Amino acid sequence: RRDYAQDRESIKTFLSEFCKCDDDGKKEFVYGSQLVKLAHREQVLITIDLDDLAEFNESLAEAVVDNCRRYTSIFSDVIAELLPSEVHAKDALDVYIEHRLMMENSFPSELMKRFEVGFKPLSTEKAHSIREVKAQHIGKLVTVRGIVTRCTEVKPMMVVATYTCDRCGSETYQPVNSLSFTPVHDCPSDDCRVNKAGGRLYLQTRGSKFVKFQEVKMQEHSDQVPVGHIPRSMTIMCRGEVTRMAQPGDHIVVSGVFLPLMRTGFAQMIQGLLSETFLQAHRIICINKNDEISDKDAELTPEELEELAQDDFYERLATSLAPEIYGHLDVKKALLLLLVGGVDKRPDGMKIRGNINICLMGDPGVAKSQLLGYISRLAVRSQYTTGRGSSGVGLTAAVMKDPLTGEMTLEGGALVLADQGVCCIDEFDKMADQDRTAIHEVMEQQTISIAKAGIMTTLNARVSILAAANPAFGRYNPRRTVEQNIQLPAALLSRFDLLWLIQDKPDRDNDLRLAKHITYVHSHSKQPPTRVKALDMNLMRRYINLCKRKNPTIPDELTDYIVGAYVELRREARNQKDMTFTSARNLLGILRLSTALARLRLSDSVEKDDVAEALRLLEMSKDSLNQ
Amino acid sequence: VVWGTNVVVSQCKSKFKSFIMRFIDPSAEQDEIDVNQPLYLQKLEEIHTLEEPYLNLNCAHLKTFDQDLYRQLICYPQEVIPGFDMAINEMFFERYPAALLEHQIQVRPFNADKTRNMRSLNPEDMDQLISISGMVIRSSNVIPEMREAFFSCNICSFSTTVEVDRGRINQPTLCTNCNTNHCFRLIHNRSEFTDKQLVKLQESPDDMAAGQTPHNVLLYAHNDLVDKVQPGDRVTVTGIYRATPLKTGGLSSSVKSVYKTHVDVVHFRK
Amino acid sequence: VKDEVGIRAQKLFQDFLEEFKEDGEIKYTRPAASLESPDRCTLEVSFEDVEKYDQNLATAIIEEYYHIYPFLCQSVSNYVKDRIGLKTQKDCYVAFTEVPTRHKVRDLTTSKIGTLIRISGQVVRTHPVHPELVSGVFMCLDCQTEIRNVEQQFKFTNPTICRNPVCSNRKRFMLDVEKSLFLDFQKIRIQET
Ligand SMILES: Nc1ncnc2c1ncn2[C@@H]1O[C@H](COP(=O)(O)OP(=O)(O)O)[C@@H](O)[C@H]1O
Repeated sequence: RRDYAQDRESIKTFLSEFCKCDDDGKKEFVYGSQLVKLAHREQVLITIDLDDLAEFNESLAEAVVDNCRRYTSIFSDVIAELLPSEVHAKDALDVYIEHRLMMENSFPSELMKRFEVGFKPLSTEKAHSIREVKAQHIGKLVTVRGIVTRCTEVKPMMVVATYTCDRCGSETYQPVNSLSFTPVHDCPSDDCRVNKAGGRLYLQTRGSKFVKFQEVKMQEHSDQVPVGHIPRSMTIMCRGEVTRMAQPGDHIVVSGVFLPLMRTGFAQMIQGLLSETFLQAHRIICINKNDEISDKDAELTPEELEELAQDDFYERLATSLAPEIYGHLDVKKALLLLLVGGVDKRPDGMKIRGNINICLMGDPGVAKSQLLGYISRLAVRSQYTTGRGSSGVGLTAAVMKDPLTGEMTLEGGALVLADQGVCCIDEFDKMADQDRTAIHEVMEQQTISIAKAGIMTTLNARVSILAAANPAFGRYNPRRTVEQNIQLPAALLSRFDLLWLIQDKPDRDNDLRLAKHITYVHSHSKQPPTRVKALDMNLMRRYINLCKRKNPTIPDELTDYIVGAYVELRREARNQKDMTFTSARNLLGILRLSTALARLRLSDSVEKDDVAEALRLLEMSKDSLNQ
Repeated sequence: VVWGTNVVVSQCKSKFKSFIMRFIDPSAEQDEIDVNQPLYLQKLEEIHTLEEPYLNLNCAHLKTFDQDLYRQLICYPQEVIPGFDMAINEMFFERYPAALLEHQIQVRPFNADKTRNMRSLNPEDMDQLISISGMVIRSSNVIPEMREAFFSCNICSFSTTVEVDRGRINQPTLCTNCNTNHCFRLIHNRSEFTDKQLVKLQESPDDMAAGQTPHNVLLYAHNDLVDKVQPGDRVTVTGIYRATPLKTGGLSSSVKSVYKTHVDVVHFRK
Repeated sequence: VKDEVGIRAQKLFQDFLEEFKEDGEIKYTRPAASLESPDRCTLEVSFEDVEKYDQNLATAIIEEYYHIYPFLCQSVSNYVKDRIGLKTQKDCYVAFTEVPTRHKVRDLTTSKIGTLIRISGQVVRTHPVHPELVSGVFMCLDCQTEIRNVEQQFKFTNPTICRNPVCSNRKRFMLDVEKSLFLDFQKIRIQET
């Protein structure tokens, strides 16, 4: 329909006649700045935005969006043989080319790639959805948002493979762009022509190319899936210089071109003219939980100082966590201790784990699943599962074929990936019988031993654990005791730092309090009125991260009394014969909480009153049935 | 110059010889032993007073000289090494003329630096030098591999052989051909074979992506390095990105765009 | 050819044990005397006696074994023929013994072939008899098919050209299950010692 000549001149004019003066100090050539940047051998891929091509022309402002495959290759050979501006031996490919001509069937300029171009639409055009890519999205560079899943690692793709007969020194060019091909016969040359002087040519990657070639799987948002449907997926082939531009768990926004795919093979199942398509892209601007929306890619001090001195309190950060009810204040703050932690060292070679793991016991209506489902959202890199929501292999590693290689590698479960954070579990008792050993193993941290292949199954899990389960028929029968009313492994009950049971007996005036508390969750969408300024989650995210980097010392001036505190601890529970267990690991636990609590001081000034809260914390953690 | 190279064997030979002679254990006598002698004639004493072969180097010795040989050994190590072998065999005769000058020695360099770790790698470092580490996974059995065959006949006993270049062999109508008494007779037993074996490897320093399984690699083996180590150890690797295509189908002979990568065997670090 | 030295060596070994082998007595004919009726095709030999009288054929025997191996069947035949009215039915089973060196699975490389080294272990998941018509008769189809050849090779191959005529070399004659060579073995695995 359109021409390849005046169009060529128009795009050259665009390349040159371009000093788009968006503001003051813009009187030079933007694409000419990019040109000399190519001349630096610094930049190797230009990104393009419609505003330039919005103001220049209109054809190719709408002509390239549907094809994207010709005008780019014209752009390629346009700039490939434009040398307006050394050194030769700097790039491994170019230095191998200059090896090969310093040593000295025409070479293409496709061999000397040496620079690329992508695109960048204007106004991430819109969030077009993986479902709605209907029968008009062939070739069109469409903007869409998806969800990442099951990423693999960088692989080198090939474009041009050269042989050499070794009898005529032939340097053949056998370029390839698909997946499969075959090389050429022994002598497809003229010196090595039908004349008998022929050997057999052989490949040399030296004067050949390779390319970054990453592959991942792409799953749906699970927010716009149909009402009675199931999540779908699509495949990625992110080429060029964007390999390693996604991670498992990034709500990414990918912009590229849909294309078809020919899985060449058996002409009956395949070869049915059914088009098992796939995707192509250039630009990965992940708008959710990536380098863009999350800064520091939290330690940036100046931007937060204005709010830092703007407030000075702790409980203000306390009840800002799940602030839609009232009650259970002392649980939330210590839970916030779980997010930070921050006690790391290598003392005497032995590494100490600083991830608190606590449970929730007793559930005649407490909102047990609420704190878990909330903090698993706010807590970056969280998960959630239940008793029969997953088998043992669902929690641990697994196996699956690999589209990158097919190595049949191991992929892990929820706990396999939630390390350096907190994996949430609910209703622990009915999880499984052998599962208790599976959670017994994390108490010797960074140790996930499996018998899947049963060889080593080594793995480094550095996760916390947010446990929560229910009592059996009844809730502390008048004669029953711990390990009697509960039917959990008491050895498992031993390996925690804080045990947490939540029992609510009738309180004739607290019920009306919560009734007016939660009923206002429904007439509107915000609980705390005019009594304190609960903090935004987003500022919470950085305010927690800044506290982590202190790693204070320990006060010897109170070490003399921390042991006395352990004395009164182990004695006032020991005054009776058969109270619940009181463990010798308490002194290894009390040290681990006061540190993270001082982390939010960011001061290395752990004080005598610092543990004064921890003492009552463990004090009430037990003796929860006295009244 | 060799075809795809820009170097020469003799210059590297001479400069490595002078480097080993200009040597006072300087990597830890100049930089950091009551020995104002080369460690290398000392080591050939140690090799010959034992007659226990199999040297090793470290590439931090070769900083003291020109940094060029470090570069032109990083770029083309698969082509440069045996000149150092003949330098070693010259030092053999320099140490003792009537020595055991028929058993040959390796060379086991190491230590440029950690790249970052095995997760973060590129295409362009495709035939160059790496050293990363983690943990060992398996310990599998060894495999022969042909380099030449035996053959036969019935009249006059044409009892012959012919070897491999890498993948291309010849045969006339006979073996040791004269006058064409028969056609070609193949046996494949009375022959020479070389050891090799595959062993998988992990990444487990703390060079780990949080919430990620270790992306694992794989290593070949060669003769006196085969089951060099027992499993359940952290060991560093010294080797070269060494690639090969994949076979599309198998029912056909087409080949896939995905060249695979794996590391050859040079030296390990118990 | 290599093994003519082993031919002469075991020839004179025969020629000595043809006379006495031990103090005017023989320990390696009376097994053959019991053999002489059914002809079961076994006679084990001490390797120590190789160290006694033949003076170190170990390094003659213990590296290039497999190529020397079949020549010792012909040696056995040249023994049994000396005194009994003999057909070439004679065959070579061997149950070697009296060897000093006893190694394990780990000292195994590509350089360890054609030897007689000794090993132990345990027996697991054993497997049955599995016969083999190792031999037969095979050539062109005109008339001249009587083929006592070497078709017992491991990889098995129908294709043989001819003996007498010039004829087809891809069209086989049919097979012989009647007047041929058959033998018996089994197969197991063995675990670490
Ligand atoms: N005071 C309260 N404030 C807010 N929500 C509450 C309150 N009391 C009860 N609820 C409700 O009770 C529910 C408790 O469910 P939950 O106890 O998590 O189930 P399970 O016992 O299986 O863990 C919560 O979802 C919450 O909506």
